[PDB]
Formats: sequence, structure tokens, C-alpha cells
Amino acid sequence: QVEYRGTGRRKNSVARVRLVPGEGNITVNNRDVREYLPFESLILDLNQPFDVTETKGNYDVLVNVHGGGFTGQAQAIRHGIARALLEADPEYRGSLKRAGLLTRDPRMKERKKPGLKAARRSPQFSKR
Amino acid sequence: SIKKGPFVDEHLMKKVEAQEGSEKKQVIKTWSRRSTIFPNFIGHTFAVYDGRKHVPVYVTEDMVGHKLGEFAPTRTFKGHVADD
Amino acid sequence: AKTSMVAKQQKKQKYAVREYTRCERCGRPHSVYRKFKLCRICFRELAYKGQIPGVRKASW
Amino acid sequence: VPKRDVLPDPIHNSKLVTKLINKIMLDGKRGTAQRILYSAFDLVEQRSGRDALEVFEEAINNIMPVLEVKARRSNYQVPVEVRPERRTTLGLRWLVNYARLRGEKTMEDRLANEILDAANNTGGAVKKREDTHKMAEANKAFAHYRW
Amino acid sequence: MAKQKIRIRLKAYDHRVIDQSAEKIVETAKRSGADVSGPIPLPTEKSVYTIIRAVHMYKDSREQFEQRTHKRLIDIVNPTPKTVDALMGLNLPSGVDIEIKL
Amino acid sequence: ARIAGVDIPREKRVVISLTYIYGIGTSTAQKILEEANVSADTRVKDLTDDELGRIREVVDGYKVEGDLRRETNLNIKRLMEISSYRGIRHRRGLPVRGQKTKNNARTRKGPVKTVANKK
RNA sequence: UAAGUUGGGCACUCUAAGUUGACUGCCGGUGACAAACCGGAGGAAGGUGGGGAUGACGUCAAAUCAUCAUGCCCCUUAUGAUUUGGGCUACACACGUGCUACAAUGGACAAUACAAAGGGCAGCGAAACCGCGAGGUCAAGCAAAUCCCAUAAAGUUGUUCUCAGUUCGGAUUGUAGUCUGCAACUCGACUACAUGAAGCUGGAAUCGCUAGUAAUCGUAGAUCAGCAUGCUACGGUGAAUACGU
Repeated sequence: QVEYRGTGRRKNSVARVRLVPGEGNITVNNRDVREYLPFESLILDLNQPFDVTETKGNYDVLVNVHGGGFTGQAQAIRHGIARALLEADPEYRGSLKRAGLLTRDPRMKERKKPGLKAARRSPQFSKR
Repeated sequence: SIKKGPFVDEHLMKKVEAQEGSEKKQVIKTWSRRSTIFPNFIGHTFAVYDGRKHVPVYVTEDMVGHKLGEFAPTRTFKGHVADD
Repeated sequence: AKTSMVAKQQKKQKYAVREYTRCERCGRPHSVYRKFKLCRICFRELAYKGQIPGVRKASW
Repeated sequence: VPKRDVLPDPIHNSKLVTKLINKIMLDGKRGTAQRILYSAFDLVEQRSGRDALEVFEEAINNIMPVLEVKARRSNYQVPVEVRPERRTTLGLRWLVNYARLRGEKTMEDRLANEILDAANNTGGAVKKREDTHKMAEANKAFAHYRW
Repeated sequence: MAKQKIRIRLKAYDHRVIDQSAEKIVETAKRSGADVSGPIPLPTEKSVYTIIRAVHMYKDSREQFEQRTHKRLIDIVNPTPKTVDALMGLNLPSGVDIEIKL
Repeated sequence: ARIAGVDIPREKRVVISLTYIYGIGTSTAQKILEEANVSADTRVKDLTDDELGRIREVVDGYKVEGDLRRETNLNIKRLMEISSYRGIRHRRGLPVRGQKTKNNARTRKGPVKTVANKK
């Protein structure tokens, strides 16, 4: 058979997505999506790629990933998906780029400078 | 506290052995900070250097709850106008 | 004063640490590093000179 | 300066839920609000058998101001239509903020009581509506000939 | 893993001097033999030293410093006394810190 | 009264019920639950007589009692009777170690009066 | 295979080096045709792309003679020197900075997953063993992408709790102990037992902040015989609003 493969980068995380034709059933680290996310029921948003692109779906999935909390890497999922669906056919880009899901969100944390301490709060003045 | 075990500065004992096996004093000089009480040192009259001038204190048998290392602080009334 | 305290922290000592590791040239004890044994200001005003290795600065 | 939306949430399928959960998220714990809200849409259907969107949508019409004021200058204050964004923002804002002010010990009883009483045109949300719409659109005469 | 091998480590504080020097000792490695390994990178550890721009006070306006440290890793297979001389023949320039090893 | 020592509230769970006794907290309680083999079940005092006796006699194991209050009494009062600077700071909210009283009035002495002699 | 641990592999991730790219720059309109504004495509990234570093002439006779250097002035058998002990840490009070609280988004118990960054040679302390515990024995590997620091915590699933000054809180005090240092009395840190404070969201006034921000959880380090609620960086979850001047 044949599969496609593109990475996933977001939010201090790294995901190596492996896109195999199939029915759609997903096990990151050989472990199901429910088995990896607290709680979580925003998972259909990781299936947002499948509603707009490869409508309705589906392809079975394998992936390995580490780094960063559950959210940012749960949404690192998306980018190797869209990239990989474009590896299949550049047909799919026109409905993607009017939706995005592919521009690896460049924003992430910010350094400190004096004012921020053990938690992220900037300081006061001396009253009275 | 202590790592097993009790102790003395071991100039104190060397003095007070000759002071104690024979007739005792009503008076002693010392510094006595790295040291403490245990049964050899009772009845004798030690005087920790308070900072200005050591004061005679006579040890008591019951000085197990209190010790030698201090009796009369450096604060010494008070420092403040009001009191407890 | 500071002059006899140089001698203080130079001589032999009764035991391991009554010590303080102060700056070689500057007589300041405080805000000193063991890696260099240089005080606060002195490492800086030498750090600008392009003398110790190395860059220094602004990537973090 | 524009809004930067929140997408859907498919529990239970709608978006106002999505805008709702974020306000309850005291101190950044999104799973707790997620739970207690979703269960609130289990229990509001359990007691007083109906649909979640019936009680919810109907209430957040019932508690939803459409006219409103703002001050400027002596003390005058313009009566002002509400944008649909702020319309729902006020509905949900004052909704939770008073839903707190009930005073029950339970996560969801307070809410189901809140929007199911609101959906019966009772509860301090509706009273807030009636007070705002009282002082507003009763003193319109002086502040209305402006922006 | 088991194999005849040479391996070393370099260290210095400038990517240009270290990588040109790497070009030297790789060139001279396969000059006198074969089976060289390229200039394999390494994470390039760092440091930090936060200091106040001050003499007396005003801690709010602080200042930083750092000391980057390149790290480079080279291996060769099938040793011989000649590539030995390629190691102990040329390190130059000498801000580098070679530690010839096996 | 009633099941042990004095002053237990009825119809309460064991793990908390056995702490109003002056002498037990929360863990040593659990220990004496491990001796006589009792437990709550559920929010409430289910203790029938057949367990009551064993808890009633096992509980003698400790000081628990007001004798602990007297123990404290002769401890501190001995501590000031002997010499003692430790009693002087036993009045100052200052243990044998120290706490740096400048704001430590309101842990003991109820900030009233407020009066400041600045400058 | 316990396990990438090893055969094999460098495809991907990555690691650090070289270079491409974003510049009104391409299109359309507007506009003195111009500058420039507005919108359209493309691209990962459009109008200084986010950030940092960087701080004009000068001002406040601002701060520092106690980092240092130094003019003048002054001390000298002491305004110089060594040492033990002491204090710099006091305590009717106010002020400012910050921590934890005033409990059901909560508290206790059990299971369970996801990091980043940085340090270790006379220092990291793996396994195993003892102990309720801090800790102790013991010794393998470790000058480091190797091995140790080092479980990340919040979370998620469960049991219980059902509104009380409460299994709320965690101050103070007594006892019993751990380590460091000679010695923890003024004055260290730490665990175990018991205690079980004030306090049930804050008046007059008032500060912070426009998105990875606030809010919020924990981690690493320096200084270091022992000692950071503070400082610095590190990431984790992650929002509402911006009508308008």
C-alpha cells in the first residue's frame, strides 16, 4: 500500500503524522485520541480538516508526538494533515486557504523583563 | 540540633573537673556558647559573657529545661517603651 | 576598613569556612561569582573590553 | 479591534456555548466549566422536560437587553442600541454574574434554575433587564438628539 | 556499538573558526585515510550572567551576558598513525580545545 | 461521654468524629481505627455497642486527656520557673528560636491599641 | 527487546552551519500623475511581521568619596590593628512591597498522561536495603545530546465530603526527631504527633493589563558549610472586552 507523511509544529511541540488510507481510526503513540486528551470533546475540531477537505473523510491515521501540553500538540495534528492532503492533490488547497488550518501559527511564548516574577504580573506604584 | 551526640566545648569540662571533684566555687568566668548543661555542671556558678559583663548565675538541678548557652539576653529591656 | 580584611580572608583559618570568596582586584565581597572571582561591576566593565570569552549578548 | 471568533463547540451542538464556557473559566481551568456546563444541559432537560436550546435560547432572549444607555457630558446619558456582539455579551455576562448571586451549593442547579426561571421571565437577570430598560427609555427626552 | 574507531571533541566560541578548523581536520583525515565522519553538530550549550547596571542601587534596570559554547563531534574508522598526525598536526587557530581520543 | 473521652457529636463519620477529643488529630485517629477494625460508613456514627467497647478501651492508648493540658502547663511553667529567657519570649510571641517581631502583634495581642510615635 | 536496547537505517524529527524568502513588492482603485491610504492574490510569514539589544543635544548642582580612583581637609601610640562574645533580626505602632487564606470551579484518599530550559568533579547521588518521615547505609554510571539532578504540577478518571468558623483554613505553642556546620541559646533548615488563630471577599481611596497578554500551575539556576514567599530565566493551561476620543 501507500501512505503520506508530514510533520506537525505548534506551541513548543512536534508531531510526525503518518497518513494511511483507511476508514479513519487514530492512535497517537499507539494510543487512541480519547486516551490522550483531557477531557476532551473538542476533538471534532481536529476533524475540521475532514469536514472541509476530503469531505467527509476519512483516512486511518498514525502519529508520534511529544512536547508541550495537550492542546498545542493536539493542534499540531492539523498541519501535517493539510500538508499531506496537498501532497495527495493540490486541488484541496483552495478550500483550505480560505479556511487556513495550514499556516503554522507563529505565535508562542514571550520572554520576561523586570516586572514579571514567579507568576506573570507586572508591578504597581507606591501610593499614599 | 545534634547529630548524635551531646558534647561540650572541652575547655569547660577541663576547668570544672578540677573545680568540682574538690570543693566548688561560687563564681566562674566563661564564654560558654558552643556548650551546655549535663550533670557535671550543676550547682557551680557559671556566667556567660552577656556582651558587656558576665553575670553570675548559679546552676540548679532543674536546669534541664533551661541550659547554659544563655540566661540573660543582649536585648535587655527592651528595646521599646511598652512591655509584654 | 577593607585593607586588613584582605589579610583576613587571605590567612589560614581555624576551620573550613569562616571564609568569603571576594573579588581579586575589587575589594568588594558581595555579588561575586566563583567561576571568575570577579565582582559585579568589574566583570561588566571588563566584559565590554572584549577581553574574556565571550558573546555577550542578547539572544535569550 | 475586530473580534477573533471562537469556532463552534459540538457539545451540545451550538456556538453560544463556546462563548459561554470561557467566562466561567475562573483562573484558566477550561475542563471544569466544560463539565459543569455540559451537565447543566443534561439536568435542565432532566427537570422540566424540554430541549436545551429551548430553555437556553429562549432565556438568553428573555434576559437580553436591546436598548441601553451610556453617559457623557452635566450628568446626561445617551440611550443607545446594542450591537449584536455586545447584545449576547451582556446577556451571558449578566447571566453568569447573577447566576453566581443565587447562592446554591451545586454546580448546575444554580444554572438550570437561572435560565429556566429566566425562560419563565423570572430571576434577577430579568430584573436587571427591567431596571436597565426602566431608567433607559424613560428619560430618553433629553439625551436622544445626538449620535 | 562495536567498531574500530577514532573520535574526538572540539570546543570553541565561534562557528566560523570552529567549522573552518573542522574543514582542516576532515580534509587531513581523509588525506591520510578514509571513512571520515563529517562535522557532526551538537546543541551548543550556553550560560547567562544577569547583572545590574549600577554601583549602588537601581536594580530594576538589569543587564545580561552569556557565553555560547560550540560543540563539535567527529569520528573516524580504521585508525592509523597518520590520521593521528592529522589530529595532533593541525588545530589552528588555537582558541579551540581539542581532546584527541579513541 | 460518649464513645470516648468527652464531647463527641452523634451521627457523624468516624474519620472526623474522633478529633474533637483533645489529643488526636486525623492520622493517629486512623491508626486507632486500624486497631479495633472500625470505619465509616458513611457520614454518620454507625458505631453500635459491639465496636463501642473496643474503641472505649483501645482509646486509653494515648495522652489524650486534659492531662495533656497540664503537661503543657508544667512544661511552660517549668520553663519560666528555672531561669529563664525562654519564658520572657514565651510572653513575646517568640519561641526558643525566634520570629522577628515587628508585625507580630496581631498573632498575640490584637492590634488595638493603634498609636504611633512617628517621627 | 523491559526498553532503540543493538543489527540495520538517516526517510522524518532533531542538532548547528550555509543560503532562499517579505522589499509598496505584484495587481486594482483612490490620491497634485507623486508621496502615501485602501482593498485583491500569493506565501509559512505583508505595510518597523512578534520581541530583544540599542537611550539625541541636555535636564533634575538627581544618586555614589562605602566598588574603585581622587583634589582638598582631618587621624595617628589611635578616626589605624588582632581576637572571643554580641548586633546588624529589638517592638506600643504606621507605611510599602509580596505569600497563603476567607471552601464546592472547593477539601481529603487512590490510579493516571503531556514539557521546556539549565546545572554536576571533589560535584551529581542510579539501583537495592532500613525508617512513618525528613533522611540513613551502599555503591554503579557520570567531566556529559550518553548518566544523575528529575515524579514535572495544574489536569483527566474514580471514592467520600453536602455548608459548619467545617476533614475550611494553617498561625502560635509543647514534645519527639533529620541534615549542615565545631556550636544551631539570641538567630538555621527540616520532618512526625498534638494544637486548630484571625478570617466567610473587603470601606474611603487605589494599582496592574489589549492575546500566548492577564489570570493561573509548577520546574531550573546564581549567591551558597547550611538558608530565597524574594531575583532571573523556563515552559504548562489560557481567556472578555477595544462602542469611541
